[PDB]
Amino acid sequence: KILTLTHNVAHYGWIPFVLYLGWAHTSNRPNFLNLLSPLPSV
Amino acid sequence: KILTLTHNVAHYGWIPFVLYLGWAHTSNRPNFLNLLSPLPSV
Amino acid sequence: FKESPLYTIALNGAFFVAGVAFIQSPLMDMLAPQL
Amino acid sequence: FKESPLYTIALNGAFFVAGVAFIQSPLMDMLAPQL
Amino acid sequence: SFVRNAFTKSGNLAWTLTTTALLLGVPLSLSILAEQQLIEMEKTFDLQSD
Amino acid sequence: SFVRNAFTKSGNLAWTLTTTALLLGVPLSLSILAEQQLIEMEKTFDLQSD
Amino acid sequence: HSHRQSLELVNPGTVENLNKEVSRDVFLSQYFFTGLRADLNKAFSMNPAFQTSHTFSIGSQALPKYAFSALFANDNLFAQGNIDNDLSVSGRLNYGWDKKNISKVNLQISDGQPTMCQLEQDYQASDFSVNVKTLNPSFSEKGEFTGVAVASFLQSVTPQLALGLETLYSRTDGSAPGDAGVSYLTRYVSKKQDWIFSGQLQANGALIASLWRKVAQNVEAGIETTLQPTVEGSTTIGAKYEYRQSVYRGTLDSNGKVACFLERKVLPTLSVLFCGEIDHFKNDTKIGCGLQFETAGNQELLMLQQG
Amino acid sequence: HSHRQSLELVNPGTVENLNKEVSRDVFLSQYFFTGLRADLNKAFSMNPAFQTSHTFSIGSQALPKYAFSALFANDNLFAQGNIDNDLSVSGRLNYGWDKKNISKVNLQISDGQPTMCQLEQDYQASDFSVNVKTLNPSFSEKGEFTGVAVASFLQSVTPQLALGLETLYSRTDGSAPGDAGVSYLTRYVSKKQDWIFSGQLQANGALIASLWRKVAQNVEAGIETTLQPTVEGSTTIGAKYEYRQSVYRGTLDSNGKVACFLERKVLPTLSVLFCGEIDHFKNDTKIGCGLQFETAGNQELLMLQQG
Amino acid sequence: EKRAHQEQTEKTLKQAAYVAAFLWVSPMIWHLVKKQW
Amino acid sequence: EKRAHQEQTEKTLKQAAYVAAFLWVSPMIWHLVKKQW
Repeated sequence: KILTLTHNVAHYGWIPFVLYLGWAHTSNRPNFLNLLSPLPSV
Repeated sequence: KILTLTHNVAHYGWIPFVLYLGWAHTSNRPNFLNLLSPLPSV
Repeated sequence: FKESPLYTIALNGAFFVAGVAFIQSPLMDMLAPQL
Repeated sequence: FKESPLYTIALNGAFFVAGVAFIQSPLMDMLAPQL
Repeated sequence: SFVRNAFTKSGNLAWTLTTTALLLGVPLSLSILAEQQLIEMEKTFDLQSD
Repeated sequence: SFVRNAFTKSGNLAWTLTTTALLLGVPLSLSILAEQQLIEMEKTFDLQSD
Repeated sequence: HSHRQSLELVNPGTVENLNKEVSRDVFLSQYFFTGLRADLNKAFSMNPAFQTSHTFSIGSQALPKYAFSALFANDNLFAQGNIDNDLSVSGRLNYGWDKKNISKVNLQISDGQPTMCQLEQDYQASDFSVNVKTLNPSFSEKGEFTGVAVASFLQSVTPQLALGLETLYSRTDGSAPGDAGVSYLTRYVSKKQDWIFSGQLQANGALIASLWRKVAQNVEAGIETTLQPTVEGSTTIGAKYEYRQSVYRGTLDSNGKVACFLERKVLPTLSVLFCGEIDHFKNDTKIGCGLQFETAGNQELLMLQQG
Repeated sequence: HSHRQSLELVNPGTVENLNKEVSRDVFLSQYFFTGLRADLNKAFSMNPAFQTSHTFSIGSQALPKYAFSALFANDNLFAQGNIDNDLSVSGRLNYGWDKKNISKVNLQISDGQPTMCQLEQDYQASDFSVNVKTLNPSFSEKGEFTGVAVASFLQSVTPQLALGLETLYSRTDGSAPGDAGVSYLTRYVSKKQDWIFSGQLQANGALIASLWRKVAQNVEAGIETTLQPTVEGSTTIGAKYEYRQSVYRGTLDSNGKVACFLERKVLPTLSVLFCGEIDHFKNDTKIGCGLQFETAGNQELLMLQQG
Repeated sequence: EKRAHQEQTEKTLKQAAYVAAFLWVSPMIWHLVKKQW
Repeated sequence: EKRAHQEQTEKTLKQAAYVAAFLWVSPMIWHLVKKQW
């Protein structure tokens, strides 16, 4: 089901590409829990 | 009929007697306009 | 006595031009606080 | 499995007892700010 | 009569105008008060620095 | 499946508890910080006078 | 009557003040509202109390559009008159024959509905409290009472606990014989006055139990129990954060609703107040805002208000 | 080509920014809402502009229960992604081939409706700016266009006045011949930039005339009027009171409704906000309050935020 | 028919009065209990 | 029937093109008008 496999990528995979974009350019590069956490606990 | 005569006048005039009591006790005794005015213009 | 769409458009335009005159007048500047 | 008026009354009583135990405990006392 | 109609008209217009004026002004009152409070404390800080 | 049910339940309860916490806390936080600021200013005036 | 004094019983609080600090000082139900409201009250005298008030509200069922109220209170007598838009007139008069014995009358005219008025007569003793309330008294042509009457008793069994009762009689028309209702009242106070419990049992079968603790001078917390075949119950808990500059109130409910009510005294003359709540079991909210100008009438009281 | 440069004109703004001041900057339609709203936006870096936002809101139909968004903006490329509960994916990309020529596309997944997307190629010259936008094109089997097209031109004839036009062709299906939408633009600028006027005539018979002013460095106001046989028109006056600590906006409407919005910053990261509109032709109100947390991503920006 | 309900209410009110008398007496019997303690 | 509508759309588009040409030509015209005055 490659056709719908590409379909699921558009929804779930768009934001993490942006997230991966920022995390790549972050000088800190924390872990996924810290990225998704709205807390400033760093 | 006397209670009916009381019905109309007492309904309107209860507060006027209340303020007539207060206006007597006032050290200033300002005018009716100042009594009815919420403005502190004194 | 008209009470027409022309009446309502005319009153809207009159209100607009009155507001324009008000905003141009220095009375608004007086309304504007000095600070 | 009851799903009964006695069930909900027992739940309410449990809430009452939990609350009174909590308040009598030093838990809110340490929750209470020093200031 | 016409007196009661005029009284009701005056009361309604007074109520609506008062409500609009207060809800326009109280936020202005508090905001300008806070800003001028900041201004005066900043002036006092300048004076104590100098 | 059960994973989706658990995720939806967790998200709903998390959102509910978060909104309750913020609503119960923000007025308290602003009030207590305001009063603490007032304590600070009054104690600064006290030490300046003394 | 000698050992009566030798047991040094204390004066119990009034029945209406049984759960006063819980239902009123702790919780917010009477204080809470919805929509935009404004309070404009001004005062002219203090030694004989005398002040008026303007109230502007919108977006609330209970609060009218605009109402004016004036109250007067001398050393022993209290008077209060209120007028509302649609010409609704209500008034309360307190006239105490003595400190212990007080006479009260409540008047309220709807002008389109039967005028409801209640008469309250209470006497306070050194060890027990009593009071009688009647609603719309009327005697039938046979000389028989028709209306609603309320009488309550409360006695200090010990300086720590006070148990009392209330008796109510209601004859709507006289054709139907009046019914009697007896409710049990119970109150206990901590030996050090730190925590207070209050429990009652209504004649209707409803049970209301309330409790409180004075955790500190700036914090209170209270928990109440209310329940009512057809048996329904509720549970609400909450705390109050009172302070010199502002006071907050907020509660938690078994019905899945939360509450917030904070009045923000920004000026010695001006107090803003904010309130809101959530209904999680219904996913709906209610929000309201308010402010209060209190202003003196004369220059001297204005100066005292400003400092 | 030489005397054209000798005219010494300037580049006007875009049509979307034609009414920027009076519509977006001064008034509150973009910023107003109803009910409670909580916002959690935070930036991990500044020079590469990157931040993510959390949005909690209840009581407003337009705003969802919770939505999450993120955005990035480098020197020449801007990106923004947004997600909502029910999984409505939202994303927008803005890339600039040059400071004058910018390519940008908007995406919005509905997940239950046909996804809509818009693409915009924006180029500006020294004296004019051109935009071309489309919404869901489609090519028929004949090679003919089917969709909605948006394109406008705007040129400053004199350094104080600019005139523009927009062409809109919508081909819904191809069975019915497409329609054309032509609108006229007019913008005037004060020589001292004290006041700005803008007026447009739409293809739908709707004329929007707007006047803006800058009273001083901190005070500004504006007036606008719209109109639409069946012809209806409205007028709104308003003013924005900007300050270092708080921001106020006020609004009076010809349709008998009033509104006020107040952003009050209390902390460098805490920003409480209030808004409420009150109608009088039917005597009802709408109230909304909220706040915004802004936090840094790293210790350096965390320290910088405090100073 | 309603007469029986009327005297039932009378019984309730007299029981309430008796309970009032008992609670008035109660401080003294509590004092006696404390003496017993 | 629809042919008339299509021709109306065509002439509207041609009018838009003429307006664009006129507006691009306009600045020199206004400059020379100012020079005359």
